[PDB]
Amino acid sequence: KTTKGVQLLRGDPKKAIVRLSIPMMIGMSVQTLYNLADGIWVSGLGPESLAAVGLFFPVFMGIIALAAGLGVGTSSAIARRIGARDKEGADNVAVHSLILSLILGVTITITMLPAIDSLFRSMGAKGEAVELAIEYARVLLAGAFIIVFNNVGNGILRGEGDANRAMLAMVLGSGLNIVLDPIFIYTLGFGVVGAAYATLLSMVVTSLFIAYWLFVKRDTYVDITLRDFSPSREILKDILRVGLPSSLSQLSMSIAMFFLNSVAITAGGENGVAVFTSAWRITMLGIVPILGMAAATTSVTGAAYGERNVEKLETAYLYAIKIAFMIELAVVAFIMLFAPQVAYLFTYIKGDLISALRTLPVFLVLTPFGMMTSAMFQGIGEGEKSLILTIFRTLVMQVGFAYIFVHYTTLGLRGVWIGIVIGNMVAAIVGFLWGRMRISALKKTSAT
Repeated sequence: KTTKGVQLLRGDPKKAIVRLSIPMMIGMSVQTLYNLADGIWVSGLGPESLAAVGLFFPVFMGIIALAAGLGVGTSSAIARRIGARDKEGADNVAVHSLILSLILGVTITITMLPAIDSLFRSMGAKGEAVELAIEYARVLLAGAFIIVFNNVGNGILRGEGDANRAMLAMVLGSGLNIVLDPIFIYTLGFGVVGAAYATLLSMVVTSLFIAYWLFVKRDTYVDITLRDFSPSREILKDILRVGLPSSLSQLSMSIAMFFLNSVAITAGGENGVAVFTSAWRITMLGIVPILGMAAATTSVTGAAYGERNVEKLETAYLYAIKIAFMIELAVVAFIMLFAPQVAYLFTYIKGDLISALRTLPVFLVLTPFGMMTSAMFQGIGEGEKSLILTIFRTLVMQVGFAYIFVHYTTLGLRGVWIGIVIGNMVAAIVGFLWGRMRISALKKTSAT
């Protein structure tokens, strides 16, 4: 008893990684565009309304981080079981994750709703700015469960190679919102709150497609039942050992971003911040083609770990590095060459931005070596290693090397670029060296 997705995981790893890359990426990224579309749609109401939608953005990404954290812990745990032919173990991870989604989502709602007012005022919102932002935040915080269920049900689909279905449901919600937004905001006059209800409604639609697949159609590989449900401490530890370190990695990067922005103010000021902001978003676009491949790699290395197949696993992740490396060489060449054209497009602080695009994106050619190693760590079930590596990349060597450059050096805001490049390049080398050690150990365990 199998499916098209299950055969994919148990088949050639290269075929699986390449086939999964696109839907993996899209099915895990379109969610980010809710806040973007809501903000653009309400801008016709004035800069006040645009600012209210955007104040919620880091709160919103934090919830995604936790939802998506549980998602990968779930997906990577199912993938291993399918590779292991542990049918009952996979059915069990899926039910455990669904109960966790209800617990985590509701806990988020009842913890944020009373806290959201104090949180906004700490950012700097005062008076009416808090009021309009809260009108928006209140709707979505009370739908936090929906966001978590979507990311976990999809983690179940991606756990068995069914990325297309996970991608579909997300795309339908993300697109409905673009159409729904102006109807609620303007045609019905619900304003900023209208944008929030349009986002909440679109997310529910995503829920209903996923729920139909899991609970009504049930054409999935795994079976979802509460019949003879016995809670498993060993299953919790398997999910959480990837999921929680995944959320914390996301936290570590946000903290890193905060300290890095502080240095770019010091250098600095509003101008250095505008430049750092523009350059960092471009360089992040340059990683976009590589994100999905690192997500497939986790599912594929996972299936090979469950099969106890150490060659299939090694072949899978080394191949992902290989493909990712060739792609990033083109990306940085594109940025190196066409920098003044790209600088112009994103400033349509110009010459300072050109100088930043010819420095910053250079670490991208080493990124895959540390990124795919980290994805492999998650595949074997060892998220804490990916977490450690992440902290080392961001809180120690990224922040630490930029602070010294700007406080002990003459480079100015440029020291922030150099510190990030060096910080990222060194970590990729250490991580990749670490992954090789981990590989050699797995080859010995498998022999003995």
